[PDB]
Amino acid sequence: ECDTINCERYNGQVCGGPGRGLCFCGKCRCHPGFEGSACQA
Repeated sequence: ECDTINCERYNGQVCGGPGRGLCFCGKCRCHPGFEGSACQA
């Protein structure tokens, strides 16, 4: 909705689950200490 991009799913959720990282306007605002394919690791 904000950009020509959309939540990056790491497995079965989206962005390594919001608990670790949230997907957003063409991005994903994760917390310090996360990476993975999105924000799971």
